[PDB]
Amino acid sequence: KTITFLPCNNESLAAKCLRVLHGFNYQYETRNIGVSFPLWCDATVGKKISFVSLLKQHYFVQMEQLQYFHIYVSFRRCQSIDKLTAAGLARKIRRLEKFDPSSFAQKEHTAIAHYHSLGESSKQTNRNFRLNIRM
Amino acid sequence: SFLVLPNIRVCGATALSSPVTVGIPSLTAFFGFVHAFERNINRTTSSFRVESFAICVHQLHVEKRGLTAEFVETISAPATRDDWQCDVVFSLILNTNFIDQDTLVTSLPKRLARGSAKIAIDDFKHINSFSTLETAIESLPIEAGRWLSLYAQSNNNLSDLLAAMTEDHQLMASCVGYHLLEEPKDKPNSLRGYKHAIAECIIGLINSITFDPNTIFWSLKNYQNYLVVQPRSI
Amino acid sequence: GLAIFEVRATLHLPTNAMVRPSQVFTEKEQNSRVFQSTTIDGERSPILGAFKTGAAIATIDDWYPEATEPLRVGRFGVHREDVTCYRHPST
RNA sequence: CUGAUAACUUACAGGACGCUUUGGCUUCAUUGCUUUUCAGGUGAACUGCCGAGUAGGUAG
Repeated sequence: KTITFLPCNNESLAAKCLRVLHGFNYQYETRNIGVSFPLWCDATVGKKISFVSLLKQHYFVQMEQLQYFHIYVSFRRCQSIDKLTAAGLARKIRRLEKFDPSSFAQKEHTAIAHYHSLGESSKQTNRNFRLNIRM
Repeated sequence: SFLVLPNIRVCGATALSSPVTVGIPSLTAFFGFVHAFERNINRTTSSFRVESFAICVHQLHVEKRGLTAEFVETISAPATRDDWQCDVVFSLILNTNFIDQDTLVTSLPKRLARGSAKIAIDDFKHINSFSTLETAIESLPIEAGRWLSLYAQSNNNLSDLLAAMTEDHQLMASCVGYHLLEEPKDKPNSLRGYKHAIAECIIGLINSITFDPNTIFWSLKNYQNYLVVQPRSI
Repeated sequence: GLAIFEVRATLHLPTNAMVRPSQVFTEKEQNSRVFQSTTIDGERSPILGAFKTGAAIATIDDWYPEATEPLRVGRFGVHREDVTCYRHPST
């Protein structure tokens, strides 16, 4: 089904829907159901979220009671974009030591094509990351 | 109340306004165009009665077109005369006493001094009636033109006329009214059963205003001695 | 009854070809063919006159006593091609 | 109710032949553009695994 948001921020709201899809897949140990957004426009991810192959989980039911809900292409994570930040460039060098560290050099000119990260976090640790998703 | 008649394209008129001047047709002919329009509406609405009118001339073009007369009875044509004709395009504004589109079109007179007077079908939209002078003059298209007031300054002579003509070249003398030779009497045959008199043409100079209102609106005044279409101010 | 018509033609001539407008009738006191004209926009332009146009609509009369070609409607209906009078009053 | 009422200007056409504009020429002296000037949104999109790897993949 397609869940259409009608109240806002589509970035930090579609990322919450995937965390419920995340925690569902470790209770039941299933990896079949996938996610895609029909309105994947350049300005924003969109207000439409669909799953193909969840609505009985506690998140989607309580959000349904309020005024806001309704309840080919490939969307894959690109973790090379997580390596392009300068905190991630230092993570890359620490592995290669574990050797001249001054022999390395920055790119000084990089171009990035439409990475669309959705911000999420971990529950095993207290640590944050992003969902850099392209077509 | 003001009624607007735009774009009366006349094909073959007489430029002979007088036995003297050749140019725009006599103002009595413009008065006959208005008063026959007044008289056609009185078939349906019998209280109409136009008081005055205003003329906005575009595009004269006076030419010596000929006129082939028909054969007359021993059958030949009569004697020939040089003919001066003109092609007046003008917008007429009338001050009404107080009407359907079908009534306004079919009551239009179809001649202006022997010339085919017509309005295009695409200009039938612009026959609306207005209550102020400002909205009527902003309503009509074909903006460049003249508004035809009378020139009232001491023309007792042709040398008085030509002195005004050489100062401003576009000053346009014509026939303005009629001057009687004898008081009207009963004749055995007169056109439509009225008293008949014998008159003569009165020549006046005709100005133009850039655009106050009484200088523009023309009307027919009746005196015992003569008849002249004057502006309302004079 | 009113019945306005607006007629408009579309003539496809050859390359660079002649047009034949109407022409004037004046008394003689060098130019041997002078056209009738109006002013359209800011320029002179040949016309085909209003009396010339009305004489073409009224070529109906094919009831004169030896009728072959229709004549222009009028009293004792004349032919200006051959200078004669069909429907002469002796008929 | 308009110097009112009515109105076919038409046909035909060869402007042509010939043509040296040219000579001469100094634009040239002098020259101070200067004084003073915050682009800021950087709390953060982290930490591991695989690989011989400034390649490239994936975990939370």
